[PDB]
Amino acid sequence: ELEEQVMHVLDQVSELAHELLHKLTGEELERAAYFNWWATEMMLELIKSDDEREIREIEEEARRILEHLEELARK
Amino acid sequence: TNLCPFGEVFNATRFASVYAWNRKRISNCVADYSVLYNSASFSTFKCYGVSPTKLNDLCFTNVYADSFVIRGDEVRQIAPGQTGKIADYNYKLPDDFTGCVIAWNSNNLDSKVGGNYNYLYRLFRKSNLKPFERDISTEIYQAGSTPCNGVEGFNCYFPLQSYGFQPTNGVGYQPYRVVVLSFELLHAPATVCGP
Ligand SMILES: *[C@@H]1O[C@H](CO[C@@H]2O[C@@H](C)[C@@H](O)[C@@H](O)[C@@H]2O)[C@@H](O[C@@H]2O[C@H](CO)[C@@H](O)[C@H](O)[C@H]2NC(C)=O)[C@H](O)[C@H]1NC(C)=O
Repeated sequence: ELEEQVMHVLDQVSELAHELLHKLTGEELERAAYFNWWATEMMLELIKSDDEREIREIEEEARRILEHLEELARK
Repeated sequence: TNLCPFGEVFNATRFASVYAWNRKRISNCVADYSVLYNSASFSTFKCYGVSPTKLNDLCFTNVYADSFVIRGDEVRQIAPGQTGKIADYNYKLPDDFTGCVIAWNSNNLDSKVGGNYNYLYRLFRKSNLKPFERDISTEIYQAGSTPCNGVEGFNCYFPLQSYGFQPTNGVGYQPYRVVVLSFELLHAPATVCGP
């Protein structure tokens, strides 16, 4: 369930980034819009690709992003 | 008897993208709803305002059938009082919606080896949709204060995004076909009745 495990976190990023599009203003909003787009783009590369190392790299980046987004949500 | 063409709604060879859902108007025909609600091929069959087993004794002026393809995990957004990527930017239902939401898995049709990327949804929008509103604009979205001038690039995005549908996807992100049946009663004679 490695492929599915990664999707889980990529969706979480897109969902939080989406909610923030109605809350943030200025640079904070622009940043959230990027992360939203990134997650939904990576969901397409996750499926198309191969090699476990690429799959884990995506997950690690996605997790850093999700934690980052929560710093905007709490403020 | 002239039965309503539900076979052209459900057994359609092609379904529209969620950002540009296809509406068919059903009118002046006999609507048998016991054919759909007994097939046991649908994963979702949820009726609001009308009971599925009482549906057949009611007459309406028009019945609208809105069809589109989304992910399994996004089916929950096709309901009253919901928010999310689909509910807000692609397909919005009213809080007082009267009708039925029917959905089923189309993993054997809308998925391809290598990934089926022909289905799209709206990723960005300036504001949320009103009930039964559609938006098929492809104008570039400006994320910040920097003007795009219609050019995609840094802080400028193409408003639509594709789905990646393949046979081996997890259930949550397998493709699902959704048909929403909206029932309206106006002042007109009410020509859509069941048997
Ligand atoms: C949508 O189509 C299904 C299946 O129709 C059959 O297969 C098609 C590919 C084509 O060959 C059709 O001519 C076939 O009839 C319908 O399900 C059937 O419904 C009939 C009538 O109730 C029933 O006797 C069959 O056993 C059903 N077959 C299966 C596999 O369930 C379905 O009713 C159609 N939907 C609508 C709204 O008409």
